Amino acid sequence: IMFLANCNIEELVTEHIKQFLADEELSFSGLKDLILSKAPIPWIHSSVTATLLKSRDSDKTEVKKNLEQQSYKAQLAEDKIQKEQDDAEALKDKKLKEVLTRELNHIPTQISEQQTELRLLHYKLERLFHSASIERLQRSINEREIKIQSLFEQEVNNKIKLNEIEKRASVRSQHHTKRVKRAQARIGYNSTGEDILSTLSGKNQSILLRSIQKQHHALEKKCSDLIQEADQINYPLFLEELQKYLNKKKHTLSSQEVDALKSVIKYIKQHLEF
Repeated sequence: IMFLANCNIEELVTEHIKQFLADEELSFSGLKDLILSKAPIPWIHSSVTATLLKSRDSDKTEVKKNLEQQSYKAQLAEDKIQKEQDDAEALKDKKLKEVLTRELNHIPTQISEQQTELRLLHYKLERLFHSASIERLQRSINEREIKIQSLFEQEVNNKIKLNEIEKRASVRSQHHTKRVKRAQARIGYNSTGEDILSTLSGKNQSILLRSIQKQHHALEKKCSDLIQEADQINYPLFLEELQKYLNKKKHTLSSQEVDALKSVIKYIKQHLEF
């Protein structure tokens, strides 16, 4: 679970004070100055501070992993969706390209056919000079010409649609390249834990980095506050524990040394200023 959020700061400082006072070789003049200092014991505040930093580091590592894992999976899912849609569009365009091309390869034949029939109609009309006979040849001619116009329009339209297919193909090819690059990054990430960012699109890297930045700043602050707290309570706790140490006799101080330290201690304790 979490360290910083679950830190009892008083219990931590106490544990570190006790560990320090486990030293049975502390000296009179050493202890005397520490009492006189009315300040955090520097050795002890250092050790509490290192513990808090390690704890902060552990928290930061953990939440980063949670957020990275969220971003990793979301991008993977996006990429699988885009792949299926690209694949489906590709199949559709493949079929369209075939029909358009099959029609295109037949249009010159149709035009030739229509033109041949149109030529015979002009020949037949020339030979009429009823009508009736004349008017219905005219209508046949008009139909042939519209048909030929339509074929020429059919041709250029199929060519445009073939071009727009090439454009959509190029886009799918680009989408694929990027997916391959992210998939390559996943090989590296899944083996070292590094380079999460190359598995994400630019927009997703952004979302990931903001969530991490917010969390890291927060934990950094929380750690600074815990250090400041531990600083505030260090000295009074040490004085309490030192008294116990001075009564337990697990130490190398003479009876006179002990009494001399108690004199300094009571001087602090009965102080008119603090």
